[PDB]
Amino acid sequence: MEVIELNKCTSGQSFEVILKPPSDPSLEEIQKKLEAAEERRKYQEAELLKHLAE
Amino acid sequence: MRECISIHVGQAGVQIGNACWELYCLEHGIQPDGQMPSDKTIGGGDDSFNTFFSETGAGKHVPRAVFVDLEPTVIDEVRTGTYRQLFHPEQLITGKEDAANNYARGHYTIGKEIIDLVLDRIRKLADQCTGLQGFLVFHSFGGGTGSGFTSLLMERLSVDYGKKSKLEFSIYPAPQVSTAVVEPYNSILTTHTTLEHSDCAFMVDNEAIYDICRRNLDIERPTYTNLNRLISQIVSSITASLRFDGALNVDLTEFQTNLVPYPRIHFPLATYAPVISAEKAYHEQLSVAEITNACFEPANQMVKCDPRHGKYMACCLLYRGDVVPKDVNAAIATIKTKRSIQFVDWCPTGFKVGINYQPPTVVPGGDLAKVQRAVCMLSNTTAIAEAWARLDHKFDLMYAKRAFVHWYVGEGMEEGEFSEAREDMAALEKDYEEVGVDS
Amino acid sequence: MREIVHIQAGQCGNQIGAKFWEVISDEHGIDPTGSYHGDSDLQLERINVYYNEATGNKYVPRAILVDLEPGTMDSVRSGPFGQIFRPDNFVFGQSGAGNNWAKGHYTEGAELVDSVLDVVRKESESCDCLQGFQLTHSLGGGTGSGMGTLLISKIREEYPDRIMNTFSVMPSPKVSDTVVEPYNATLSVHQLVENTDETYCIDNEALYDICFRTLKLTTPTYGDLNHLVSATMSGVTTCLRFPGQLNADLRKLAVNMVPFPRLHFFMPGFAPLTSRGSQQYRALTVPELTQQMFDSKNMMAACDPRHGRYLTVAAIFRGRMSMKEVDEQMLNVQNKNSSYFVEWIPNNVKTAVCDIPPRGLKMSATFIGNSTAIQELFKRISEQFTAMFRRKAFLHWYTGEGMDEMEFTEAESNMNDLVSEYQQYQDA
Amino acid sequence: MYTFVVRDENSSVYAEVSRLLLATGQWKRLRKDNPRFNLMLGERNRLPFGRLGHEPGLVQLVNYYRGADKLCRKASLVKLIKTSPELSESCTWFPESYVIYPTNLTDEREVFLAAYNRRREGREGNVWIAKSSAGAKGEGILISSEASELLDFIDEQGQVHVIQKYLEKPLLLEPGHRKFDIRSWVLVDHLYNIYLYREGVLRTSSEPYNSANFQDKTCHLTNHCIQKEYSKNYGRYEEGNEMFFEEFNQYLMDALNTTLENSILLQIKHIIRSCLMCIEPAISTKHLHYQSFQLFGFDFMVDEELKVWLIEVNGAPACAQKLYAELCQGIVDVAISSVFPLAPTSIFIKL
Ligand SMILES: CC[C@H](/C=C(/C)[C@@H]1C[C@@H](OC)C[C@H](O)C(C)(C)[C@@]2(O)O[C@@H](C[C@@H](OC)[C@H](O)C(=O)O1)C[C@@H](OC)[C@H]2O)CO
Ligand SMILES: C/C(=C\c1csc(C)n1)[C@@H]1C[C@@H]2O[C@@H]2CCC[C@H](C)[C@H](O)[C@@H](C)C(=O)C(C)(C)[C@@H](O)CC(=O)O1
Ligand SMILES: Nc1nc2c(ncn2[C@@H]2O[C@H](COP(=O)(O)OP(=O)(O)OP(=O)(O)O)[C@@H](O)[C@H]2O)c(=O)[nH]1
Ligand SMILES: Nc1nc2c(ncn2[C@@H]2O[C@H](COP(=O)(O)OP(=O)(O)O)[C@@H](O)[C@H]2O)c(=O)[nH]1
Ligand SMILES: [Ca+2]
Ligand SMILES: [Ca+2]
Ligand SMILES: [Ca+2]
Ligand SMILES: [Mg+2]
Ligand SMILES: [Mg+2]
Repeated sequence: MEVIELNKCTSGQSFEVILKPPSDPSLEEIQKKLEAAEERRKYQEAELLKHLAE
Repeated sequence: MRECISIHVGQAGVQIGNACWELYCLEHGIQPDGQMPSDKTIGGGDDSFNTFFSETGAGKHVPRAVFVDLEPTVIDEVRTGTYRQLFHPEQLITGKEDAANNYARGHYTIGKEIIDLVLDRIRKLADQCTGLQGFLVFHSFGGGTGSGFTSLLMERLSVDYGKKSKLEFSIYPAPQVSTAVVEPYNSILTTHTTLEHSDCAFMVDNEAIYDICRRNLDIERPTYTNLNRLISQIVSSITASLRFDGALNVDLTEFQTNLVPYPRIHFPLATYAPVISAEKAYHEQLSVAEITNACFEPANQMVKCDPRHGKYMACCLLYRGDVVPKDVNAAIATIKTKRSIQFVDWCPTGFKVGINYQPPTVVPGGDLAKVQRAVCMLSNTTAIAEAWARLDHKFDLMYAKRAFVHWYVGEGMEEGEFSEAREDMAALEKDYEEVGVDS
Repeated sequence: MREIVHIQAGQCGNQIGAKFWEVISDEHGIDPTGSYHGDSDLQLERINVYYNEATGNKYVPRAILVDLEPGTMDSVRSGPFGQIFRPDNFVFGQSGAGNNWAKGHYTEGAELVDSVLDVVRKESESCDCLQGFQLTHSLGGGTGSGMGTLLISKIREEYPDRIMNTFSVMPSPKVSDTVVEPYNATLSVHQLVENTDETYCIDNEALYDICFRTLKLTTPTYGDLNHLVSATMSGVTTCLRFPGQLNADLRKLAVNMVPFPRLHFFMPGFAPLTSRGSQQYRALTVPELTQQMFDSKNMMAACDPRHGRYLTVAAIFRGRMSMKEVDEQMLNVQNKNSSYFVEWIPNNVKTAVCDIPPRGLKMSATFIGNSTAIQELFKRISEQFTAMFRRKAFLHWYTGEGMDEMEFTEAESNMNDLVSEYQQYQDA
Repeated sequence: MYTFVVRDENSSVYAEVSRLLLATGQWKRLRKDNPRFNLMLGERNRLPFGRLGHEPGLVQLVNYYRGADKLCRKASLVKLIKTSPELSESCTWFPESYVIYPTNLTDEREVFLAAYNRRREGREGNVWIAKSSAGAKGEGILISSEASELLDFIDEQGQVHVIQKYLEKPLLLEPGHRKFDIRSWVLVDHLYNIYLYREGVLRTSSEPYNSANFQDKTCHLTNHCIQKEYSKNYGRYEEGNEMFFEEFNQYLMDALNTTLENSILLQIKHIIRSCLMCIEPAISTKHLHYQSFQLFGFDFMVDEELKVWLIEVNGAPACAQKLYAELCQGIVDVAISSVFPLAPTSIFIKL
């Protein structure tokens, strides 16, 4: 039941009680992904307009 | 003093944000006006509350916060509401049409068009920081914006602010208040892309809050308002250490250090007590031992799960009000003999305790009773993986038939992202299982 | 997601469309002159979805009225609220379409279609943020069926990223004008499967059966039939017209209701429906609304939902009631009859509540189901189509307009594919 | 009308329980993945406990206690007995046992060899057994006295084994000179009441006990499946090597003067109580969002001094043929109907 690191101030306090011891992707990559998805949307719309034109 | 910027994304993030900043103002004695009489330092200072509030030369205390939503109607209310003078327009960002409960629409289609403005407005707040420690991000899992745009935002933040910590407050979907069938999809998709970018995430299951409001506040059919006032109390308990003088969880890095040993396993279970109805006339005030024992009741948890069948990696007890260390130690000693509290072998069986003497503040006319002492326990237990299991099962049911999938592919997302996100989740359940179980 | 542009085409389209505007104008407190006269700001909060604002606090329906003959639209001007529509939004020809899909789609309609698109374009440009379009028409005639689907295709070309929604009245021998209705309907359904996001299947067979069996009306008129449609259209658009959390716009509704792009044909329903007459002032209850709205005999598409399963369901309750009771009632219907809801779409029933009840009612409920049993409707049309087509009967009305038999074979093939695709998920 | 799902077809007990439920007319059976159920008759492994108790408007119950496997796994049971502040090594009714991990994939090897220096020069019988956590249905056991014959037999298989002290002096049944194990069935309900079935069974050896023939373990570790195979004297006394309590009481009064009630069942009720109350706070569904009950199969071994010892606890047991109808009906009565009523006196003993 060891109490360690007791710290007190006017606002309150804190401490630790131990019961038992032990035993990334670049901005450009993001742009690439967003643009790829946009390109796929554009292609799908292009195919639709092509179908409608027929 | 090291500043914290709060980001509120989508309807759920914005509405919860409203509730939190209202409560913050009450706790620090800040008027809706923005004036803070008790603050004798005009136009600046290095006080603990300055971590969340900046100051103008006219004595207005301005929240270090950004509200973002892809449609305007929710943020519009902030603009025309009680605390409208608190924020200035640059902090409130709105689009024209929302993500329609579609992660792909929020992340790829609409997100691409608004991401640079959002980051710029964030950069402006950061520019006024002598020592920014990081960000607190509020969002739902199930919404198109809350899921899709948030994960995009988190990626860019890791790029623009590589050193800074990022904490999440996330709303886990629940059918009793859910607005979309595809929420499990959005939940898994956003968790996958956000995972490596978040240092510590506090999941709040709407089902748990809903049941707590019915059970303990006697509310027949809880509204978002009821839910958010309870949620903000939890959030306040968690962020109090950043807004007040103290020695525990004093910076965002400490949250990770104290609660997150393994990076991927960064989802602490929050448990709060007591929750007492403001309508009850004769109420008996619970002791330290009672509110502490209640922290180990599944009914009081923000996520319904059984910690008995899991392992603890860390445990933090955050008290507010009439509490002395002697009574906490007595309570913990008794509880340890009557509860199944097993830690992993490579961790000390212990508790980090923080006490703030100021009892919880409640919104006047709210549903919550003023109490003399309250506690929020933050424990990293493998039992919270139950929530991932539930979510992953719903995902599997729909995805096996490719139900609703065309909505996402139609926005430019590839079907493979579904599988890639699901596999990452399977690895996550596996990670928890290794840590929490022995063969 | 704000403005919706409404289009009504043909006799049925304009008649049901006129009633729709009468009903919702009354609900939003708009008088036949376009002036607001209500007692609540709930009425005006989302008024811009269906109405434009003119000068003098005038509200004008964002509605376009289309026909190939002037008769019905003359009636609309003369009828109640005739003055409310923008005069320039009346677009009409003189020749008619003689109950002929080809005439509506390829010949007569083709001449009129550009002027209609001009009006649509004029309305869309004035929109802060257009959600999409709604169209009222029948599938059995010529103008609503042929020109209606032509319009849908043209609109989709100019607005590929907007939602297209229809209220489509299905023909039935029980309420029939011509023998060629199955031809016109099969041809239209083929267009609908490709070019709409949501289609409410309003079956005149079901409406008639409801008027006869349920409401005890010996001789149901179009007036009776249209009152059912008018009430249902009000209920299904409630979430769009009033502040709410669920299905608050067309896209969110579609995302919640349509798991596969082709399976977007909805089975609507309304409650209460009660015959005379110890049941008009009687207090209605939440359990009574819930049980009726889910009853097979109450569906407005002549199919038996008990023979199929629900992919998705939207339910809207209106009036002042207990939300706790609504939840409990919706839960027990699902829990006591779980087999009728596919297990591979968890939580597929969604509930919305609006405080403002429809006129003459203290409370009501509107049902919207995406059921695999809807195949029975398309299967019925297919049989009637095939009975004539196998003998090439009445085909000359169509080939005389430049169509050939191959186009008929395709439409038949496509509708039969739709039927089997609904069957696939009924056993999945 | 109540609803349930079946997620374990291979269950003979709960196939009968299920058949019973349907025949009541007040129960409807659903698809295995329909989440809208009142009762789950779940699978034997990886039961999705985390998915239970999350259906609004539905009280849910499952026929297993989560965590009850700590009594039912051979290797976990030993661990629990030794390290419990309620059992500890203050357990006088469980044979000395050690957990042995193989030397390729913590372990009590120098606890099995360190405590072995006790009967080596101690001149006491050093007979040990070797059981698997999940053996090949009924095979994978090697009994020998050679200490170095067993510490390498476990490194011959691909799992963890437990070496348990063999009772060299088992109670003998006459006429036959045989060795038997006793099976008692226990039902624990949602309220965690312990219900022992009044009717237990005896798995008898159909061949005379042999202290010499060790490699032939067919009269040792009698299981009503292997026994039928090797036995060239299959049931000269009783059908299917099953002796029942009424009869075993008679043999006890004839050849041992005492009765079944006197002491043997006494030690049995104490054993069942001790194990289940030890695990109570960890597995109880007292204030959980779902409820649990479970049928247990405790296997006992008695000796010459009429002392009861504990072999294993079976988490998914099958019942004796003649008791199925009575026991399964009892399961429905106190475990299911007690949660889900309809519209005497029972066959159990509330421990
Ligand atoms: C759940 C979706 C739904 C499917 C079914 C089966 C639903 C369920 C329930 O209604 C919601 C039934 C309901 O609770 C009752 C029992 C009170 C009742 O009304 O059932 C009908 C017969 C029933 O079909 C058999 C009905 O026609 C029907 O459609 O029922 C007889 C009637 O005699 C007085 C009465 O006994 C289709 O949308
Ligand atoms: C008043 C009605 C139901 C009701 C009110 S109180 C109660 C117990 N039931 C519904 C109203 C629904 O809007 C739909 C009206 C449908 C009108 C009918 C098709 C038809 O025009 C009319 C002649 C009727 O049949 C009744 C007047 C009997 C109508 O009230 C039937 C009905 O259920 O209306
Ligand atoms: N606790 C709480 N949950 C909310 C609130 N608002 C929405 N939710 C939940 O959030 C999920 C829906 O996400 P939203 O935030 O509303 O959607 P969004 O982020 O605005 O994204 P889109 O509207 O699709 O563009 C559902 O599970 C709701 O139950 C709220 O104010 N409080
Ligand atoms: N419910 C309803 N159906 C109608 C109405 N008018 C016509 N119909 C149906 O619509 C089909 C005829 O199409 P119609 O609209 O009259 O031809 P169009 O003017 O060329 O579009 C037939 O199946 C009729 O039963 C009406 O007012 N209400
Ligand atoms: Ca200051
Ligand atoms: Ca002409
Ligand atoms: Ca032109
Ligand atoms: Mg939104
Ligand atoms: Mg006509």
